[PDB]
Amino acid sequence: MASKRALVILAKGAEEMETVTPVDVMRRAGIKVTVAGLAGKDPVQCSRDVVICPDASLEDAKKEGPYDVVVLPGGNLGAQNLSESAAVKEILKEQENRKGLIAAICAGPTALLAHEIGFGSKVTTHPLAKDKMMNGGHYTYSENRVEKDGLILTSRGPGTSFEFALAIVEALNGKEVAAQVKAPLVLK
Amino acid sequence: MASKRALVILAKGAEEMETVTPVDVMRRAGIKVTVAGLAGKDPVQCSRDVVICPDASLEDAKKEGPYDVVVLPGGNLGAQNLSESAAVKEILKEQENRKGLIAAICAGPTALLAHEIGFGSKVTTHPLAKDKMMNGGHYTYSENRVEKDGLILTSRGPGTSFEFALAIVEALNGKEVAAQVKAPLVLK
Repeated sequence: MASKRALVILAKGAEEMETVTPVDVMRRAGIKVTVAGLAGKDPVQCSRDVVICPDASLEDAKKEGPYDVVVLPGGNLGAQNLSESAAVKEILKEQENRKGLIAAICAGPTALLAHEIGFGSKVTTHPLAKDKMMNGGHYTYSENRVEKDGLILTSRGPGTSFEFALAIVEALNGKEVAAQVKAPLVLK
Repeated sequence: MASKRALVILAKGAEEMETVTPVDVMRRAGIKVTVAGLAGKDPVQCSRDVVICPDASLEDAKKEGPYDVVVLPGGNLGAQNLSESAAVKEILKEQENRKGLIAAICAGPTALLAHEIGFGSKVTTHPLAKDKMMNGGHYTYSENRVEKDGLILTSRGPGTSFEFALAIVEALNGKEVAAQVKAPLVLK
């Protein structure tokens, strides 16, 4: 069986912890992860000024799908960039149409609202992003640290990144792989 | 009063989560953080293949000190590179001589052993790095998630990175700043 594949969409102003922790944990799980730069191949200046070099442009990575999961990091400005992108809209609608997992953390879920993805689901967000996500009442809000309603998997903040990433691993590779990846991490 | 300053030494094979989370949290605390590349100015390939562009070479950053804290990420190969570096030895011995904080996580503390820093302290490490750290009995081992004995601050693994970074913030900027930085993170 072929390894599962993840697309992580990296925009200027993304929360770097919410990019790096899921990428790292998914690679620990033996998932083939592509960090794709929204704007192109060039390095991306994250919210706290960490600069990450993407594996590929989104323009190129989006031709190499499909992916088992599409991951949207948070950060207020990163999520706003994801929300404004027609390319992101197309990728998310294709993923939803093929019944593939979509995972978003912190402010990231607000890009689901912008692109009309997953309406009628239970979702969580960062507390400060709740009102934006809930505009129109298209989702039902949850305060769970990770929330999964079918193929929409959401989480709250930097401090839920491990839980979020391990939930992706469990969904793709099963509970046993998630448990094995978790143990060396020294999680509380 | 001038802002505190942190030097984060980034080597090939570093654990990217243990680099990014402390950098981000320290910047949230208003610390001026320099991510310095051990090998030079070029991008650094971390343990799980995240590629980070340093702010400066170590060669340049080490002339712009002193720093309030010197931070050593983990990752087995990153820590081995830190342990082999004469430049790292000199920086750590200068920091120790000026009674400045030194903070190391996961395998990172083993570079303290290599450079003969902080002998006679209580330290923790990743469980798998204990035997290396304890060779010769020069430290006393702790299983605390974060351990601080004077100016030597150590921690265990990816899942202790927030605790580690917030301990640095508390040491530099006080408990109230650490508490204020912590709340928006959604930590368990």
